[PDB]
Amino acid sequence: VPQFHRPSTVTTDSVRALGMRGLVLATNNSQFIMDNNHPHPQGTQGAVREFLRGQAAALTDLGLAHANNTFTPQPMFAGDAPAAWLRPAFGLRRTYSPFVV
Amino acid sequence: VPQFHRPSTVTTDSVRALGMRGLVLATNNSQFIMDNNHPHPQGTQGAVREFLRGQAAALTDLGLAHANNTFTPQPMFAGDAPAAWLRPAFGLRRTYSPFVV
Amino acid sequence: AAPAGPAADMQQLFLNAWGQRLAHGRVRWVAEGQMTPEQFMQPDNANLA
Amino acid sequence: AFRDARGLELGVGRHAMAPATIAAVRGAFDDRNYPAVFYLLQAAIHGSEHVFCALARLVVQCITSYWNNTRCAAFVNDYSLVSYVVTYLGGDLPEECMAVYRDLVAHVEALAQLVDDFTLTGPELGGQAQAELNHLMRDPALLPPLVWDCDALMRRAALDRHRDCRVSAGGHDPVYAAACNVATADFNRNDGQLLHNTQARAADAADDRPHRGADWTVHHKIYYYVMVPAFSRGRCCTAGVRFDRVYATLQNMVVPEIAPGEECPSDPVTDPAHPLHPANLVANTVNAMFHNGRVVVDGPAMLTLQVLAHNMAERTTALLCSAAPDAGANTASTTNMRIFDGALHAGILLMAPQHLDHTIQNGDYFYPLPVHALFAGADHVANAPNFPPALRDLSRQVPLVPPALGANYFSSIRQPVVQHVRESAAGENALTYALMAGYFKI
Amino acid sequence: AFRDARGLELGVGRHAMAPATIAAVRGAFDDRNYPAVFYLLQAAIHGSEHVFCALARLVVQCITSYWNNTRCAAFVNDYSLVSYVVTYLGGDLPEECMAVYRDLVAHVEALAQLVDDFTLTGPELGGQAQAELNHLMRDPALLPPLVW
Amino acid sequence: TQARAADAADDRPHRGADWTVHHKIYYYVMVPAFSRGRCCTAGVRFDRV
Repeated sequence: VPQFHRPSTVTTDSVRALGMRGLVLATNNSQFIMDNNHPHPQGTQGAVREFLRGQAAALTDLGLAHANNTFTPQPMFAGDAPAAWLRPAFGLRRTYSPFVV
Repeated sequence: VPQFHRPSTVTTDSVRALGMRGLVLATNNSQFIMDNNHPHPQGTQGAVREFLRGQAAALTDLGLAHANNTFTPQPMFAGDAPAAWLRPAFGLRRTYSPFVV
Repeated sequence: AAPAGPAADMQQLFLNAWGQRLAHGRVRWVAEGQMTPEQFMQPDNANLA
Repeated sequence: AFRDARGLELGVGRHAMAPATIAAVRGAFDDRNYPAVFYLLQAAIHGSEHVFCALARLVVQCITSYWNNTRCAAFVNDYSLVSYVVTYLGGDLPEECMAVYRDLVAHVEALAQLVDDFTLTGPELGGQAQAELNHLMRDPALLPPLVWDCDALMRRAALDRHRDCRVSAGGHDPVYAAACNVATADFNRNDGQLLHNTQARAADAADDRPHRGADWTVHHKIYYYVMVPAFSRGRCCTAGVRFDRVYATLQNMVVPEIAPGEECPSDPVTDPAHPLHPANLVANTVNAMFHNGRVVVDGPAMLTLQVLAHNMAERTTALLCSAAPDAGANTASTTNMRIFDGALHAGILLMAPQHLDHTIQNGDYFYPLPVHALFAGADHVANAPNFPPALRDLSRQVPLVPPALGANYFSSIRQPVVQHVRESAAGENALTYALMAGYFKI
Repeated sequence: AFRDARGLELGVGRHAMAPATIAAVRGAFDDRNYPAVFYLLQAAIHGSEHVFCALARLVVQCITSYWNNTRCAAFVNDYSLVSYVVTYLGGDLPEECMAVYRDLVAHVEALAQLVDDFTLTGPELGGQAQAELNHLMRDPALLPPLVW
Repeated sequence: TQARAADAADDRPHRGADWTVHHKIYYYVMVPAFSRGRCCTAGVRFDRV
């Protein structure tokens, strides 16, 4: 479990194991005073790189919580189709409302 | 059962025995790599001719699945009527909504 | 030219053989489109005769 | 500045196209999302009577859907498809929708009477009508650029032998078939063979005679050579149509089964039993294609597409032809020359350049063909594949017509009719008379 | 005023932008509550086809709500975003909103023909051809000031 | 800024040649004509986006 006033604590698996609903509330309940006794080993800029790796890993975890509610997304452009020498390739402009009752 | 990465496999009876709901999903689940070890005996252009013969044969099979829901279609133009020497020939412009409860 | 083969490759055989012919000198009839009706009467152009 | 003042000479109260029906046409030449379904339907209905009288439920609900998304007129480039709606689709399009379609038809028959006011009452001269030998649009020496028939071709060969009337349709003489079916597909045959599919019904099927009136070809020659270049300002061209995939991508049908106690769906958002709902939008299908253009189509109207199984079409062929000069102009110092007019049997004119789409590849359906110098798109030709890069500044100034479809000096209409269209400012009512003021023979 | 009379010199009906599409654009450059969401998308689409055709619903609901709260045209500062909402998002916006964005693309393509009507046709000079050396926008020596 | 992931290269420009011509027209002519010079360009901090 990470503590966001300590830069050398943020990892991917600390962010990803925390839920997206929990990720927001953890950062909003942190401490104002930043500790400088132990920095991140890749620098403070490396911790920002480390932090965004956990969000995109949790949004894909968030999308799998809605797999019983959305559809299988079709490809968007031409040129990506298995049977191409007899029928050509379309692509659905994703303008509809994917929702499953 | 046809395999759409093999050109010498597509016939009419392979396409027609597969359902129209199944015809779409078969081609969308085929393989990207086209095999060239055995071409169609009428050429690759003859396989395209062979493939469209199965679709029109399956749409007529699709229309017979809706015979309990549509009406008997009337002729569209004049000159096609059995009793012509006493009453003339009309033709229904097919603009209505054929549907059976 | 006489129409040979299918019409699909009809444009491709055009641009592949005429590509070095289109850039020698001026085209006559397109050059008349940017002519003042007093310039056309001047001896500037070589399309008087 | 001189032809436009001459064009005002016929605008002294013959017919005026209303301004509410101008902008509904200009938009259809400007939509970069003009839905490409309509391009497939022009390759599908393809000029026929029988196909159009079954697909009425689609075409109404394609127009009325397009009427509520852009407010433009549909099917504009085909006079055959304009004239069939004005004869058949009377009380299903709304009141306001029909007002545009008459002013594209009743304007044309006002253009045809421009001939009938400036021609004297004379007898025939070379076996031809007196009204032909004054104005160009009455001559069968020309051809309409998009012919789904042989109607202009039947009447041309009936001229006398003093005018050489031969048509070299791809090196072979044109042989006129009867019909095309599932078992007579042969999508790459190279005979001089053209279709006569467009008929009123099946039994009226002949090849020794043309099927339609003789004024009918004159209505097209007015529409494609006067009306269409008056709107597009020289930003349009013809194209050859790959029929191999159009009959495929219209028969990728996914039609859901209706339960025998339920009712017909009419909602493209709520219900799943509708063919534009995302649980029925399988990729590369027909239902995917209507959702591409936001065209609201009812359920069992999709089942009416089965007419395409009976009336097929072969291909698009080039059409060169020779023509000796007029019967009232054949001096012995003029016998040694000809006039060559270009045409495409079974082609489709493109309106707006859709090369910036990435959902459909370039060389899929419509290879472009600049038949006539009026029809040569600056962005249409220079975006076809395998275009050599040393011409992109050359393509901009000059048109790019090959001599396999007739060059400048051996055609009928030369270059500067093209440049008069771009460099005028008369408006969409005066150009359609001012062009007609230029098509008079010498 | 001398450049204005030269400016009116090209106005012999090549194209006139609609006056309804002026007050939908004069507003967009003057809204102090132009929401920063409309900026935050522009770094996220970043000119891409694949991101825009994935975000093809979120661009719609941002435009329609802004068209229904201030009635101004959105996403104006990026021409790459102009001709993507034009060329892809046709049948989602209202009819009236679509006419603004077409008058921002077809105006520019009418401005493109201003060069070509004024160049004599000639052979190439320095690896560039004749119409490029006349007007500044045809030279590759420039750059657009924002390039993705 | 590419169409699909299969068409990924660095040896060439991926769009038409007229595309960058329409940008230069848009930002040097259109945009200053509306804003009356009340606009500016910016660098975007992609960290907090």
